[PDB]
Amino acid sequence: MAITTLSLPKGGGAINGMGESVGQAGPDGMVTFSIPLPFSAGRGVAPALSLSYSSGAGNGPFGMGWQCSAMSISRRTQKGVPQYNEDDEFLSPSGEVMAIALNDSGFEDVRTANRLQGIPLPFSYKVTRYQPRLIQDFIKIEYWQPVKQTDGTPFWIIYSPDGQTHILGKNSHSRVANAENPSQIASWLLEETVTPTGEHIYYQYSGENQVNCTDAEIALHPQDSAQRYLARIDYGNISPQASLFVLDEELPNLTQWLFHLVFDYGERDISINKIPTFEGGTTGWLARPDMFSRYDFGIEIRNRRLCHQVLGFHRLEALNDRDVTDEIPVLVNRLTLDYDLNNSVSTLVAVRQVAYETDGSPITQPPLEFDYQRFDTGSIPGWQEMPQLEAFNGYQPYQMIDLYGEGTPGILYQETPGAWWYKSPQRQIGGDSNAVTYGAMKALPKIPRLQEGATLMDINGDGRLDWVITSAGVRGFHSIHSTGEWTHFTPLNTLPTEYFHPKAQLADLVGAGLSDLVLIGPKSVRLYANQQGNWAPAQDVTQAENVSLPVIGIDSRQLVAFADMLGSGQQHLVEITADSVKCWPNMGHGRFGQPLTLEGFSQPQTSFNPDRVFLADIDGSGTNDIIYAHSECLEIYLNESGNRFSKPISLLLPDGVNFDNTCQLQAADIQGLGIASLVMTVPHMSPTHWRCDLALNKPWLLNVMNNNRGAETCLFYRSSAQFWLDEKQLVEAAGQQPECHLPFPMHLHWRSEIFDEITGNRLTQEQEYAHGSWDGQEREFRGFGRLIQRDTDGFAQVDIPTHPSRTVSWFATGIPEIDTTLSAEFWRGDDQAFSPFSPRFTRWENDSEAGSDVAFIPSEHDAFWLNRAMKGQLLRSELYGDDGTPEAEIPYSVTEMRHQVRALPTTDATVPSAWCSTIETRSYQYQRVAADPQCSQQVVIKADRYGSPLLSVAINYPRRKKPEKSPYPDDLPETLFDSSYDTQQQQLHLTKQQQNYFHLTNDDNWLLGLPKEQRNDGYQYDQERAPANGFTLETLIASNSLIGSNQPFTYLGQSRVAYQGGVDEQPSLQALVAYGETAILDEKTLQAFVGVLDSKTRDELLFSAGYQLAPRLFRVESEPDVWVARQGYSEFGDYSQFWRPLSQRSTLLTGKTTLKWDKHYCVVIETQDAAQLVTQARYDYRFLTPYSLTDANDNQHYVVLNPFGEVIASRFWGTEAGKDAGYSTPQAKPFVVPATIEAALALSPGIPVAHCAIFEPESWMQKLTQHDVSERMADNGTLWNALLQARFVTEDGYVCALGRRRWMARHGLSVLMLTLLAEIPRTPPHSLTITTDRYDSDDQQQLRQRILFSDGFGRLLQSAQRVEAGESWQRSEDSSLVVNVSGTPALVVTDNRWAVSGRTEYDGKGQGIRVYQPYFLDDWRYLSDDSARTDLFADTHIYDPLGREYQVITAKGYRRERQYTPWFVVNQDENDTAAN
Amino acid sequence: QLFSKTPSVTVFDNRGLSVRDIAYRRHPDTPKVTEECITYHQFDFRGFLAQSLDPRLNHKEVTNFSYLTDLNGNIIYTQSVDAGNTLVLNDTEGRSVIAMTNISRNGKDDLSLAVTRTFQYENAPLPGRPLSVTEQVNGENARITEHFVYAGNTPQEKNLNLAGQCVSYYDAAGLIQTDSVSLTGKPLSVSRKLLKNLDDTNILADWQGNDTSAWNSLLATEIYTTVTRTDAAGAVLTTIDAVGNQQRVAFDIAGQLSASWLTLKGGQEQVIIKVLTYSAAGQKLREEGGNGVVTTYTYEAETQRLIGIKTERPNGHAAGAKVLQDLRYEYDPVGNVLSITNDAPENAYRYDSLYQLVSASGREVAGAGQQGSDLPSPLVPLPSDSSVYTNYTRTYTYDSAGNLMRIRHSAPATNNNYTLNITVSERSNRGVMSSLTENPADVDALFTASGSQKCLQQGQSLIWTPRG
Repeated sequence: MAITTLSLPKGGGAINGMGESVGQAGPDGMVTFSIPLPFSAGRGVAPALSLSYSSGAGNGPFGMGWQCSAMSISRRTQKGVPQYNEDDEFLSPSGEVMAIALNDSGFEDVRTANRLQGIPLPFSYKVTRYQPRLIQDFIKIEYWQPVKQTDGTPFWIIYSPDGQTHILGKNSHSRVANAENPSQIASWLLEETVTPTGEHIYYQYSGENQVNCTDAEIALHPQDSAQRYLARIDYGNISPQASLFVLDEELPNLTQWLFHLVFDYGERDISINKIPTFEGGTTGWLARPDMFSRYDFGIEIRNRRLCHQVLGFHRLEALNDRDVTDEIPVLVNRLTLDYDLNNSVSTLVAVRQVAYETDGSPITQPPLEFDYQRFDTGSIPGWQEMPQLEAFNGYQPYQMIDLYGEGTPGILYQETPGAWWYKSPQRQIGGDSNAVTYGAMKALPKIPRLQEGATLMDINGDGRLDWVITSAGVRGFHSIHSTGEWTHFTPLNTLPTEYFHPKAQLADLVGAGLSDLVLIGPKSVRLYANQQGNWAPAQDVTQAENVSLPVIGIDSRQLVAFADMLGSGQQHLVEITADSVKCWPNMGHGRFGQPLTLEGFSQPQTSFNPDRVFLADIDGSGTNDIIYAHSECLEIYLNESGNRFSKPISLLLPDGVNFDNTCQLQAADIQGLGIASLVMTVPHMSPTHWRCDLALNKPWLLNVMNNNRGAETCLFYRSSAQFWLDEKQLVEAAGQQPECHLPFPMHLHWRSEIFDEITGNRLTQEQEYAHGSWDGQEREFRGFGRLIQRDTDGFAQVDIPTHPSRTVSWFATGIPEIDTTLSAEFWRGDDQAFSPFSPRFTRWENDSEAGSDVAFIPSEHDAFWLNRAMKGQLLRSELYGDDGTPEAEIPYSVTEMRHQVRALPTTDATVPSAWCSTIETRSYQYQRVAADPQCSQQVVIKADRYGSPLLSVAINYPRRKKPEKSPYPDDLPETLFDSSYDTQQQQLHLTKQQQNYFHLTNDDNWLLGLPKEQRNDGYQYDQERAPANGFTLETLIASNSLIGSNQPFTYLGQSRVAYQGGVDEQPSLQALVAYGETAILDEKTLQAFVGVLDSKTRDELLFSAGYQLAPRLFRVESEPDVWVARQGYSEFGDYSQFWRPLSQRSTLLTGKTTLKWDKHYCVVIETQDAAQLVTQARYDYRFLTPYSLTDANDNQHYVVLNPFGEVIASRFWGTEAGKDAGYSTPQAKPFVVPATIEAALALSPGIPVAHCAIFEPESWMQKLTQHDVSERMADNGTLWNALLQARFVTEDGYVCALGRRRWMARHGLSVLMLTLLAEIPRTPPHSLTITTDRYDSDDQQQLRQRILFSDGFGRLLQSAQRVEAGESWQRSEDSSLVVNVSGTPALVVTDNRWAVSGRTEYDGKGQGIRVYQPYFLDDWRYLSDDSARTDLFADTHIYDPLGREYQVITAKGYRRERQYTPWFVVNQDENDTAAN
Repeated sequence: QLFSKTPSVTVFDNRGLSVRDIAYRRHPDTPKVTEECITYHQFDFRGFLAQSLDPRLNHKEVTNFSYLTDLNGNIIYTQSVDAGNTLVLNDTEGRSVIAMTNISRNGKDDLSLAVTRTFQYENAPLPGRPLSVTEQVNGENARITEHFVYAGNTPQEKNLNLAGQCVSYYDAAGLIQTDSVSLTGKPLSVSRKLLKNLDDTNILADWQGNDTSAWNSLLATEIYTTVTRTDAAGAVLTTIDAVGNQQRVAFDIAGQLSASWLTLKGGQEQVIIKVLTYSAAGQKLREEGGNGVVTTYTYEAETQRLIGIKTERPNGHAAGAKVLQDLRYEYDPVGNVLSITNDAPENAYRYDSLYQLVSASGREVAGAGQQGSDLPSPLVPLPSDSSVYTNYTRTYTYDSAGNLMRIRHSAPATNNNYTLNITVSERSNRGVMSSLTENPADVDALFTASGSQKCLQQGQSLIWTPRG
């Protein structure tokens, strides 16, 4: 490293986009995609927010499934309504459970304090260091409560290992709190952070308000005051402060922060043809069609707003430090956030980067565009008969549950003692792996099953069923496994509530999965009592007497239910008449909110028998929908966002059928599809059953990703129950026993295609998984036992035979009964490979020597928690590729890991906290030959209470015995197979590396594990030294370890750093280096000198080379000193100078260098070296970037940039020995770059500039407008306007990329939408440039007329340069070759000749197969892929599954060939290969 | 097509280090026999080269090479029976402190010929560049081979763009005064001073004495200079060459040469090119020399391999219309030349699988006799008739290590025949014409410690001098 020089520009590049690709597989299997926000770093202190979609998410201002949350710390409530007292529980921002820590004296972290960072506080706080149950990394938490509640509010502080330090929720805007008693706070938002540089970021929120809020919004949702949204962030503080700005009695002015992020929720004019105002205007933030509300805390949230635009602002004349009045920051760039809207949901259609020209024009990037699989009412299929069930319903003949945990119910007809006969869901034979059927019944041993309050209820909430015993005086259950293991009887610490009656028996409001009875009606509320399948006392409560009273059981054209119209998940009380609906907000224990009416339902009061209604949610949101029977038709009412109801869909029944009091309608997932179908019996005829597959796909899944550059995707998704049906099919084909315990049909990613819009090639990738896993005690997901991926491209081309990818992997579920079995799944063609790793359970000890862990035997509890901690650790993976060869059954390689779990003490008398560690790693490189892998392993030995990697060892194993005969082909010269060996292959090697650290870890400093010292050494051994199963931890620690303290070695290195700081060159809080240090020469190395030198000449050469002797690191007693280098000598400002680097000197032997910074200490304005070579620069603070430079000779360079900060023109000029040379000064001769390629081709030479460039990122899309088409169709431009709302065309008039499909297809509308395109061919995103070879004072000025083309991603596709006129091939306007009558490329003279360069065709992984030769062209525009494939010469690179060329073909069939083995690689040329 | 099954293979240790490599060899004279040639790379405890060797000395079980290093980094010391030894050292910054050469193969190698180079530097504040280095002759007349002057930042220097420049480099044979520069970075000028009399072999160009008050005794009156101007792209715009010559040039849009003119000494400047034109591959395509003779070029468009080049004289030319050549070339798939022909007729070749060119045949002139240390007479006048040249075979022989054995020829209709030996060392690459000695043990005495050869011919001693 050396000086950050003032930099001469490179002058060019290639077109960008953003974050274009989704990651690989994971044991969640969930679809997600994400990109960081495109906004400036400032001085390197700027926020890390990102857009993200996940199929796992709920709803928010980002739109459904979208997510860009700031960091916040919060209560924990998924068990149910919190207490708002001592007994409350809380969660880390990462999402982890939190508990009171212990001090190392063996007592809790209680103290009181009267200062913060030692800044004295106005009043004292009780303060507590806080401990998560599981560490990801050792961030420190302290919570802060007033010593008495009158003394303000509690708040939170966070300390990073890198010392970045953060405060949450000191103020109400940064706090989410009970609107009607703010003494209760739910969450503390990130409010400020501080760096050791005294730099900060500050976060400004807003609450809700009645801006654009209706009467109904007030009447139903008055108590909005709890809600918050992010209004602004600001950063680049002008004054440094090592303490928090919150410690100011008032926060400094907006002007004190020089960079601002402004969030706008549709307030400013959303039109692009105007620069946004910094202020918002009179709109305010908008409304939305689809406001939701949440009650997840026993209190309301109401959610009215969505973004539309976000704006980045730099305080320009402050940053320039040139003016102080009226500091209007300029908008550097505007993010557009563009949404699809519906009365129940909204989500992004698109997003764009935008910036604004000095004339006020927008300039725009090509959008990124989305689509989602979505609900519909138009397409619904006709009903279908159900032979499988066709009569077996209508009172007794139906019985059903998923006893087996299929994720799908089985029809368990049961009639008498024993009649338990499970007609079971089976795959149909043939067809797609979607077809399913109920197979025949089976009998299994079972309870006497009667007189008992019979029911297959899971009483415990396991997800797995018991059967209820409640006969006179007789009370308990059995439990039944998926195996059908009816466990022995269970008395229950039995204390169920007395069953007066079932009348109004409650279930849900105790908390999800915790259900318990309450018998209740007006003016009173009994309490539920169930915990985990036992019970509390059934206490009494009431809500306030004003609250309207819900009460079940009157038939008078009316109904009541526990069913969530609202779709929060709480199955709220709802009451229904012939004419109206009312629903009561969940309020937890003994309590309800005043009910809300839901508008829209009604039916003729003359005839509304209540039971003709059916209850299901249909839209998939959570909002319970409504169905009502006419004898000929269904009326289907869909819930608008949980607020009111759509116009009812009217559905014709099966032909000739009539619905009647015998008929039983239902909805179910007999499809296993994860979205239900209507299912019905009509017990009139012998056949009775019917279904409608209303839902074709689960809605609300982001199913297409695109950018208008040319990236587009098809995305595919599948039910876990379907995967398990495939598994069960194979399990019974093996006759194995089903214990894939996962009682829920989660639905997950399956397949995706990425299609290159340009070349028409594509990439196929698919995944599968097995042993879906569940926590039967905590009631939570535990992953899959196994994951699998496969992949190929698809090719426009037979020249590429694919040889498809496979890989398989295994991960910790944390369930021994499963986890054990996974070992049996492993490939074992080799068997000399070592026996596996295993998880090391260990306890940390402050051992009164230095601290250590100690491995130990957990109890059954501890083991449960520790395995739950190992949850998700990667255990193993196994790599393959498939072809015609009998070794696709052999891996290329295999990988395996050992983990160790550290337990930690707690105030929690029930469980410890934990941390997990990846203590060993090993791999075998097979190259698909099982016999003779290369093998290597890497291991850790020493770590502290903070787990630093103090000592490591790594191993490379000796070769196996020479093979008994060639596993390799016969083509080899046979001697090779006897020759390819060395004793070195039998030499075992081990490697030692060891290190230690500083810990400024006290008060408000939390600087964990700062680098202090490091050393390297190495070992070598004979094969016969190899331990029996290779090494493990237990091998490497041993007294007889090959790297134990007895064992001599070659020393190989050491390194150190001297800090500048308060003592002993120990780190400052800023831990600035004083110098770096490394070892260079050693006693053994000196023996090279011994042939020439002597002591004096040696020493003087060393000292003149600048080295010195120093203590050798980790020297135990007697080791010699060693020669070291010391480096990096540099100096820095104080905190007031933001510790900015003022000077640097790589070594004291060299001349120094000197730095000069702006007043904000942001920019190095100017510099000089110690030979006194000056360099100068002047800066565009839009971009923190020099628009000017001056060299030490006082030659200027100058450059100008677009609103995004793209370099677009440049020039240089200066001094020339009694003359001034280069171009003119810019202000002496101004210029502006032309708008288009043709506008540039119109230019003369003699321009006063070194360069300019032009770009089209949008070139891929056609741009279409009223001008022409109004003649052709003259529909008064109504299309011309409405195609935006149709999103066929953008606001800037480009054909929108998904739009092109969207509006042509949706109703097959006008063929014009295609007809008017190709007169502009879709043109690869491209640039043109000129640079000028001579000064504009010479009328000879050569112009480098050059163009370049890139894909929808950033891959360079091709380039060209204009050349002198002459013979050339000829392009067609449709991009075809022009050709002669014989189809020969039209080789003819042209004036407009180009040389074409760099073209190739590429794998999706970018590998160029066909690398083409150079050719002439007559045109700048692109030449077609089809014609290129037809005529143009290329060599063809041929890639293995790792992506290595095992062959290349010439353009004329001769080849270079290479073949890979673990120990050697074979190579063959075009002549030897001509044997083929 | 001999080449079937002649691959090459490389082999590794468990650290993945390139322990061994193999090449299969097969002479077309020996089509039934395939040789396997191999050599080894031993690696150290550091994971770096311990030993690698000549194949034949190795399989004769002799060890003849060495390589030794710092703690990691690079070689300190390194010997071969061929190279002699070599030692260096450099700074933490990689600046050199010392180098030595021409050290023999005995307890220790001979340092008396070490010809030591050592270095003298810029110091604070200056960045630290060498201001001089010297030939520190071991025990002998140590002498300062060179000296650097680095400029300051005077406005003069800035205008000359010489700020910080190596505005002087005194050196063997004298000095370059780096005496002006353009803002493009290309020179505005340089002056060269050769020695006070460059004739005088014993004015050493070693810069004894403190400054040119002395060194004028060692720099010429016959001092010369170049002056230059350039493109912003840096290509030459014009130049002057102080003895009386000068330069101008012009280019095509990609920067390719269109035309040029040069001032002859003290006189006119005149056009060189009449035509010059290029392929899509940028390589030349169509040209016409300043005499007016016309050329064109021909390529395999699949590969850009040059298949031929053709030249003729135009109608009524001063030397009359004539095809001057039509070069055509024959290649194997790898591209090795199998044959050539021309008209204004043919020749042909043979190779080992290892692509030793084992045989060549075609036309050669009669009567020149066996080639020695000589150039025989031209045929005069230019032969009007062809029979003065005649068929030949020429053939060659080689080791499995990197050495030749003999060369073997007939031009039978001339009766010119030979087979002639390079005697080569029993334990090195050192080797000579048989005339000097036929004995492979004795031959290795005919060389310096660096392995530079003693003689051209029976008594033609080679005056090797410091800095090799």
